[PDB]
Amino acid sequence: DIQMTQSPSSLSASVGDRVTITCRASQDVNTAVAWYQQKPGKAPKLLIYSADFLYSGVPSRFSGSRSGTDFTLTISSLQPEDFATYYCQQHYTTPPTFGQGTKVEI
Amino acid sequence: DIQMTQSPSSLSASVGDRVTITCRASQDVNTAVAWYQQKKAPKLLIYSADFLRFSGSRSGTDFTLTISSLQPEDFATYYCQQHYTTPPTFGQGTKVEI
Amino acid sequence: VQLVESGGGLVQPGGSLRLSCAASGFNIKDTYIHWVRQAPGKGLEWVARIYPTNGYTRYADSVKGRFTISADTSKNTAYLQMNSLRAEDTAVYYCSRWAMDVWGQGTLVTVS
Amino acid sequence: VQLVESGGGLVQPGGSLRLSCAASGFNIKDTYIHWVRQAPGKGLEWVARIYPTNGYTRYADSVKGRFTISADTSKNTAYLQMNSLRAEDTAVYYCSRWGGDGFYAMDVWGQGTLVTVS
Repeated sequence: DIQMTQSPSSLSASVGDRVTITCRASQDVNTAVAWYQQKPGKAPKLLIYSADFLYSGVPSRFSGSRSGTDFTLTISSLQPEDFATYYCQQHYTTPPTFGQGTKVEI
Repeated sequence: DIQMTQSPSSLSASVGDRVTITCRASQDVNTAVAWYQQKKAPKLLIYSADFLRFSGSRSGTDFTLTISSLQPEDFATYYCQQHYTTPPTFGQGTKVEI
Repeated sequence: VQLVESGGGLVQPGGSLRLSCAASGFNIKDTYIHWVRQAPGKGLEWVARIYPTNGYTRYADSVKGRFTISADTSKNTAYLQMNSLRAEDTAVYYCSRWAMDVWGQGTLVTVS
Repeated sequence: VQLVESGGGLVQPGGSLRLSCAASGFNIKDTYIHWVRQAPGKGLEWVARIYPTNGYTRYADSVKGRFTISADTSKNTAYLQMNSLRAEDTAVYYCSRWGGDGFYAMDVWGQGTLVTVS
C-alpha cells in the first residue's frame, strides 16, 4: 500500500506569496499524482491530475510538477480564497492513497 | 426468521422400504414447502407441498416427504424449505443411507 | 437452461474471494438470483439475493457487511463478493433462482 | 455533471446507516464511484469503490467487513451501507467519480454528508 508523504504539514503566508508543497511516494507511481483543494465547509476540488495537468476551470496560478519522486504543487501568487487544505493523492494503483494534507493559513 | 425443523437428522433404510421424512415450521407457511434432494447439486422434487415414488403431503401442521420404494440411486440428503416469505430458511437436512 | 458457477478455492481467514454464477436459457433480469451455502456438517443456509433489473439486494444477518451480491445483466451473470472471510464461511456455495427450480453445480470455498 | 449525497446523521454506535450518492450529468455505468472520508485529524481517507456495471467492490481495511457498496444504474445512484458503526467512523463522507477510468482521478465530488456516531 503506497505511502504518500506531504511536506510541510502546515504553513503561513501572505496574499501574493509563492508557496510550494511537496509530496513523496514510497514507490513508483509513474506520474499519477493528483492534488486537491478543500476549503473549510466545502468538498474537495481537483486542481491537478497526473502530476502536472491542470483541470479545466482551475486558475493558472496553480501549477503541479515532477522530479521523480518528487511531486510539487506551487501556488505562484496566493489569493484570499486559497486558504484551504491541500492533499496529494496517487492514482497509480488501488487503493488511492492520500497525503496527510497541508493547511495553508493566509 | 421462520425455522424449518427436519426429522430425522439421519436414517438408514433398506433398498426397498418406504421411508418418511417430516418437516415442521415455526410459523404458518400455507402450503409453500419444497423438498430438495442433494446427492451433486440440489434438485427440486416437490414444490408447494405436492407438485413434482417420491410423494409429498401435508399432515396437519407437519409436512412429509415419503419415498414409497427406496432405490440405491436415492441415497441422498433431503432438505425441506419454506418459500412462504423472506428470508428463505431450510431445515438441517436428513441424510438417507441405503 | 442452467446456472453455472465458478470461482472459489482456498483462501486465508481475513481474505477475499469472488464467486460467479452464469445463467443460460433465460435472462437474470427476469428473476431473482440467490446464493445458498452449506457448511461442512450444517444444513443449507440462504445467504443473499438480488433482483438484477434494479440491483435490489438482501443479506442474511450472518453475512451482512462482509458480502456483496451483484450482477452484470449484460453478461447474464451474478456475483458474490466476500471479504473479511471467517473460517466458518467455509462451505459449498450454490447459485439459485426463483421456489428454487434451478441450482448451479456448487463451488467449494475453504477458509483455512 | 454533479454528485449529490444524502443520509448522514446522529447514529448510535453499533447502529447502521445508508448514505447515498446520486449522479447527474453522466451515467455511473461509465465509471467507478468512490467513497472518501474525512475524519477530524486524519485528513482524507479512501473508504471504498464500486464499478456499477457489475457491482464489483473494493474496501479499505478500516471498513472491510462492516461497510458495503451497492448501485442502481436506473436511478443513477450508489449506496454506502454502513453496519456496525463505531466512534472512528465519525467523519464527513464524500462520494466521487473516477474520471476517465482514473486518468482524471476524482474529478467530481459531492458536497459531503456528516456521519456522527452518538
